[PDB]
Amino acid sequence: IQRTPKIQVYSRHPAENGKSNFLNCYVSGFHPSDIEVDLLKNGERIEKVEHSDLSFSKDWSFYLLYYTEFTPTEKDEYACRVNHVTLSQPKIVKWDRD
Amino acid sequence: FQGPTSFHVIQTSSFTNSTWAQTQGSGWLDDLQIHGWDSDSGTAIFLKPWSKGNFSDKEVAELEEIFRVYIFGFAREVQDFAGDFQMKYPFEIQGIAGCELHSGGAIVSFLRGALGGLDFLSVKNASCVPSPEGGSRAQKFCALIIQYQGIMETVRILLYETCPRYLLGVLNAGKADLQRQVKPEAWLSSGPSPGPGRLQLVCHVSGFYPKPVWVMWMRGEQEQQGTQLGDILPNANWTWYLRATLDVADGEAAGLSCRVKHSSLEGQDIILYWRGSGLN
Ligand SMILES: *[C@@H]1O[C@H](CO[C@@H]2O[C@@H](C)[C@@H](O)[C@@H](O)[C@@H]2O)[C@@H](O[C@@H]2O[C@H](CO)[C@@H](O[C@@H]3O[C@H](CO[C@H]4O[C@H](CO)[C@@H](O)[C@H](O)[C@@H]4O)[C@@H](O)[C@H](O[C@H]4O[C@H](CO)[C@@H](O)[C@H](O)[C@@H]4O)[C@@H]3O)[C@H](O)[C@H]2NC(C)=O)[C@H](O[C@@H]2O[C@@H](C)[C@@H](O)[C@@H](O)[C@@H]2O)[C@H]1NC(C)=O
Ligand SMILES: *[C@@H]1O[C@H](CO[C@@H]2O[C@@H](C)[C@@H](O)[C@@H](O)[C@@H]2O)[C@@H](O[C@@H]2O[C@H](CO)[C@@H](O[C@@H]3O[C@H](CO)[C@@H](O)[C@H](O[C@H]4O[C@H](CO)[C@@H](O)[C@H](O)[C@@H]4O)[C@@H]3O)[C@H](O)[C@H]2NC(C)=O)[C@H](O)[C@H]1NC(C)=O
Ligand SMILES: *[C@@H]1O[C@H](CO[C@@H]2O[C@@H](C)[C@@H](O)[C@@H](O)[C@@H]2O)[C@@H](O[C@@H]2O[C@H](CO)[C@@H](O)[C@H](O)[C@H]2NC(C)=O)[C@H](O[C@@H]2O[C@@H](C)[C@@H](O)[C@@H](O)[C@@H]2O)[C@H]1NC(C)=O
Ligand SMILES: [Cl-]
Ligand code: NA
Ligand code: NA
Repeated sequence: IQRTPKIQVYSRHPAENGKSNFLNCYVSGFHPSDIEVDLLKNGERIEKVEHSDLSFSKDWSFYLLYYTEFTPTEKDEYACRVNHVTLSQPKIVKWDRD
Repeated sequence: FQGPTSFHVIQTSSFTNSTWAQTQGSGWLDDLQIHGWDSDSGTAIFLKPWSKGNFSDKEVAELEEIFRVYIFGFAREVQDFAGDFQMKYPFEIQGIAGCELHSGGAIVSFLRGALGGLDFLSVKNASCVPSPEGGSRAQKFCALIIQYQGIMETVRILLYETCPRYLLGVLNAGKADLQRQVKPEAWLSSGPSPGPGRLQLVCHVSGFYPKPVWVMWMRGEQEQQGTQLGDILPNANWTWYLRATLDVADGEAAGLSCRVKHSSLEGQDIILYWRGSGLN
């Protein structure tokens, strides 16, 4: 059996419009390990994103952390987009400070 | 002492087809990465200045070479025996091995393997123990590997003789980072409405290290048992993030506060007060 990824999107610091922060996307609970993760700004892929080396939990499910600097604003939207063999389409989870 | 109490290495070997397999590896103190494995060079990446613990450069290079030969050899042998073990591509094997320091001072070693995301084997008492999830294939694997001269012995040495001294030396060598205290910050927000006439309040706690933390929704000095702790999530640069939520009726949110305790705060808890009507 294959396991689909759980996707959690959160900021490092409380959102303050115009203040630099870090956007995190934690992808976990998936199997097999091959996966594609992008962070998006207003539907567009963010070019400079960092990520952890592969790890896995006690139940053998994989997990990764993707992150990047970002400056929240009232209008701009951010998200995490994931592709995996268990998904027929990319799964998008939006960042929501509220 | 605070911070991690265990060391382990992991392996993820992804077999795409009969002529292509790749391995990813790394070394960890609990869930803090201290080693990377560079497949371009067949050598390790030392992520902290103290990642070699108290080992000499010569012993470290010997271990890197053991792991380089093992990674190559593992893929070679799995591909050769894949047909006899009725393997269907693609497949993925995982391994974890290491040791941990327990209360009372004993150091316990472990080695576990998985196929298809399910337990396949473990090493208990320097012996290969097939896992029931692994079926006849794991029984066949254990009977085959224990005949390998050198492998059994090398695994025994690494688990029960090299790992315990490595662990103690690296917990000591890294203590400036491993036993540091980093203070959390906390803030409040709304959560998704659980339903009609109900609200969810969220207490966010971020940037703390070490991982043990205490967060609770309160009414005065009364701890709200309905507080729901989220799973601890990572931040980059060895700190953590946690959400504590409370589902309440619209008219029962006033009077709530969130209290945070952490080892770094020297007994000075953070208290946040929820104010209604859009007053934060
Ligand atoms: C990396 O560090 C390891 C841990 O070091 C200790 O802890 C760190 C945090 C610092 O505080 C260090 O200052 C401190 O040493 C080193 O491993 C440890 O080495 C010591 C020797 O230096 C060794 O002590 C010996 O232990 C044996 C008994 O061991 C058996 O029994 C115990 C239980 O009682 C059991 O736990 C063990 O597993 C064994 O089954 C004892 O016979 C020795 O006595 C002799 O020497 C002492 C003086 O040292 C003398 O007073 C006596 O009269 C007698 O001659 C001695 O007490 C620790 O057991 C060992 N710990 C572990 C878990 O292995 C490590 O040292 C290297 O490996 C050692 C195994 C040994 O070969 C050393 O010579 C090596 O340098 C160090 N370096 C590396 C590269 O690993
Ligand atoms: C925990 O582990 C110990 C130690 O195991 C030994 O060392 C490890 C490093 C590893 O290499 C092991 O493979 C190795 O055995 C266990 O103690 C041993 O227990 C075994 C039985 O499991 C004993 O084996 C017997 O040895 C006889 C010679 O001394 C030999 O005549 C026996 O052969 C007959 O039975 C076997 C099946 O058991 C069969 O294959 C043969 O063909 C023949 O019929 C048998 O090999 C060892 O002597 C023990 N070694 C020592 C030093 O005590 C220990 O039992 C284990 N504990 C638990 C509870 O699992
Ligand atoms: C055996 O499998 C390889 C497939 O690897 C790619 O990465 C896997 C992790 C997985 O994502 C899979 O879907 C991918 O296809 C092939 O090698 C790769 O081939 C592609 C061409 O499709 C090429 O872009 C890659 O550089 C190449 N990688 C490496 C490291 O070689 C094998 O393909 C054969 O070898 C290639 C070099 C090329 O000559 C190709 O035409 C060959 O078929 C796969 N081999 C077989 C027999 O299936
Ligand atoms: Cl390699
Ligand atoms: Na990871
Ligand atoms: Na209040």
